[PDB]
Amino acid sequence: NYCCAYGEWPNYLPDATDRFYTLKSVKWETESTGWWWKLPDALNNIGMFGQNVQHHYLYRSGFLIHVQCNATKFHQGALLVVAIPEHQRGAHNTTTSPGFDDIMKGEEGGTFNHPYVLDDGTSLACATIFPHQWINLRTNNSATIVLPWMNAAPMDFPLRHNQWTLAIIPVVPLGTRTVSSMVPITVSIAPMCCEFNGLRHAI
Amino acid sequence: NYCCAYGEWPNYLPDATDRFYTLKSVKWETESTGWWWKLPDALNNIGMFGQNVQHHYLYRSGFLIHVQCNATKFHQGALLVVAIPEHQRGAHNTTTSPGFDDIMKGEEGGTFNHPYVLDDGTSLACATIFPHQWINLRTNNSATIVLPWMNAAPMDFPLRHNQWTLAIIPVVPLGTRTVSSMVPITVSIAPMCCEFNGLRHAI
Amino acid sequence: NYCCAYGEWPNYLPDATDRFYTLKSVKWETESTGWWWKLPDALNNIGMFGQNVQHHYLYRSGFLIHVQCNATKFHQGALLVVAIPEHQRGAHNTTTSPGFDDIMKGEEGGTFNHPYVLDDGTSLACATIFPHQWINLRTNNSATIVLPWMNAAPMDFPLRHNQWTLAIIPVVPLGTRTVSSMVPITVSIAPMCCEFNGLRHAI
Amino acid sequence: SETLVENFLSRAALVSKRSFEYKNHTSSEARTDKNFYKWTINTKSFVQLRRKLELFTYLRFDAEITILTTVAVGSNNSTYMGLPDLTLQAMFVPTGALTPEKQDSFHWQSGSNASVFFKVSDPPARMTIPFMCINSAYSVFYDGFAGFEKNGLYGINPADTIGNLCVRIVNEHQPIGFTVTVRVYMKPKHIKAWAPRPPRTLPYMSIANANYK
Amino acid sequence: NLIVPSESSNTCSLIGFVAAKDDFSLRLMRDSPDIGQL
Amino acid sequence: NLIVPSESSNTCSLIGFVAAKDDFSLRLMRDSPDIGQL
Repeated sequence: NYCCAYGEWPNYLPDATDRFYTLKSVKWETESTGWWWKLPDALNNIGMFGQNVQHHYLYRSGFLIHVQCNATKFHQGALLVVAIPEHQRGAHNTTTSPGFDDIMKGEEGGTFNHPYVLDDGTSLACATIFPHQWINLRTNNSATIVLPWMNAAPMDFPLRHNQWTLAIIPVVPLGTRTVSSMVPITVSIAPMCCEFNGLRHAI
Repeated sequence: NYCCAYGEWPNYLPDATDRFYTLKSVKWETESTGWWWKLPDALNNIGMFGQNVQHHYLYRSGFLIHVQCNATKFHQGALLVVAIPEHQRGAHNTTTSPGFDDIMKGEEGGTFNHPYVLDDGTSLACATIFPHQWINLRTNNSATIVLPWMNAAPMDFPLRHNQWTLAIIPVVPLGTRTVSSMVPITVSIAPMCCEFNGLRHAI
Repeated sequence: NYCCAYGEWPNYLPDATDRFYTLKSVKWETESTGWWWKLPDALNNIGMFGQNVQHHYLYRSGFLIHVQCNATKFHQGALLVVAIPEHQRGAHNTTTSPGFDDIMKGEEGGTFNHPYVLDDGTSLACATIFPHQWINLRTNNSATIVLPWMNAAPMDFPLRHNQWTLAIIPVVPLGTRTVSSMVPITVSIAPMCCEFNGLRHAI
Repeated sequence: SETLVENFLSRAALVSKRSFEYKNHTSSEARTDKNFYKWTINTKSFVQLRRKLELFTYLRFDAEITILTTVAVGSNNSTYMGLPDLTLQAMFVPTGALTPEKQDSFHWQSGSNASVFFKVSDPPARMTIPFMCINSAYSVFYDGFAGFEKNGLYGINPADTIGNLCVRIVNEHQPIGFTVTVRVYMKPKHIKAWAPRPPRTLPYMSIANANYK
Repeated sequence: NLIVPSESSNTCSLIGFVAAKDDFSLRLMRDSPDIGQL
Repeated sequence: NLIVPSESSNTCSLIGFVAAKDDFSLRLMRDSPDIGQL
């Protein structure tokens, strides 16, 4: 079952690129901290939506997040799939603002440095206030999350703003007693109800 | 599904203590003979029902037996859960009547000495005439049994009489090839349709 | 669900022996090539149908094929169960026609020499044009196939003709990392809508 | 119909065969029968009818009692002489009521108790013991203790003790001794059976409990 | 053949049962040789 | 007791949650000691 963010279906702006852009699935280990993919930065460089990111100065898009954890039934682990609305990250023990390479991670996305505080000063223990599902391999092998337009501006630039941020976190680390084995995190994102205006040069 | 004893639901006497009193769950091993809990002697010392046992000279109660065998699906084993009506036990090779400590085992309950003859001279092979379910871990991980009032007297003393006797017996011993591992027997008893009269001193 | 051959239910001839004749179940290994049972040669010598084969010069029969692969859910493997209509086999690298003992294998049936070409010069990769099911142990532990009368002659001799030929082939070999363990192929055949005329001596 | 539980349990099986001796036992005896035997009515002394009645927990029935008494000559006399007549006052003692200790034991008048009169030269004594227990059925087992003390015996009911079927020689002693074999037959009529148990497999050793060996 | 996973129990087991249908009947009740006094 | 297969993970885990019902209410809003300036 889907868990549409705050109980509303995404739509066009009031008065093509819906392919499920499956990412390169990350290895989940026991020592895996967690992986975050900022949207649309996780899809800024891949696909026709990725070309629409460069070719348009402004954009709006919902995202149909689908995380797949193909596992044996003997495997153990629940990941918090949380789609943070507007995840301003932080760096540990520094007053410096985190730069381009710590945030603009591209299609592969960034790993989590200290995910217990969600790398932003908050707590992940409360981060279930978010759009959120569970991929507890006891019962749930695949979760999905529906994301509407999340920006105070109605329609803004993709290449210098992340509206949503996927974060797949092992709150419980993997268990199969061969430390860890297989279990990829197939994160597939479809930009649904996508709309692009401002036909300018491909930035 | 429940397996109410002889197809009748328990009720009050014709003309509060319904909390599921979960016991300390016993380790099921390959060499485990079986465990019997006499009722209300398994709940004589625990809970508000346990205090009602001492505080009242007479009592009547049905019991909603619920046995839980949380197991992996790779685990093997079926336990006869039989609620014996009025299990007069016996001792092997002795003519002496078994005493207090061999019967009044308290909340922990007694283990089975020779459970194949059900420790009473009968045969456990016929003991499926009883209120009975199966916790065969292939399909059934948790069984339950509904017990009405089982005494020829309409309402008698708890502290010197056991009406029912739970008996969880490994007819097939445990199999996980690490001899045995985890698998507790969470035996939870709720005294349902409980009634107590004869307000005397707490015996 | 059954997969009746080409979507038609078997019946009597237009103008007793329905017991499920379970065979001796073959060991499926990693190195198992595949096993074929020619019908009614797999049931020529067993049961009342087997005696009806000898006692009658002519016969007609449908067959309710049921293959059972009792396995753990951790086991791996899919077998092509294909009931070949009229499987004329061949031998590798010889121009000689294959004889009695290479075809009249009896109740045990024959193993496959080179099953990738289905031992007849065709390809097993196309052999899913056949009456066919899958016993992929991920989801399907037991498959069944319904076989009508398959002969150009309306009613012919059993002891010198095979109409159908079961072929259980490991397209994917067994996996349980203890090379292979248990997993029998319980092939049970019931001759349904059987009919026998020509009451002669038992051949 | 033949397999009905009323048809099943109503078989007159011998549960106490007491060949009690009829002689001046007041002369020199220590523990033995003094021309009377005190048998508590329990249906568990003979294992055929016992295992017939370990089939169920709770067994409410009207327990018909048939007493067949045969008087044989003693081996001390070693003479036949003919069978003399002897009427027997067969008393049932209910629970709580006192039991006699002699042949002329002052309880045989039975102001409250119920006793029947019959002769040896008369067909056997057929009466019907009322279902007298305080509980609504005969719990042949007791997973509990009769008293609230710790040393109370396990398996015994303070309510299902049927009584004491006490049979004496109301007549005086004979100079010639006679062994009177009193056979007790239980015909339980009006069977109200509850909650079947497995039939017993291992042999018994004690009448009171259900130990196994 | 019995096929079990390489992590599960190799020695599997099986339990039988008997009961009757509604058409069962009994006659000529007799004393069984299951038990006897000695 | 926790019973796990001999091939699966021995150290199992469990996660709690809290939320309220619809009857939750709050009054007298105050500055929390969770954070402070220094």
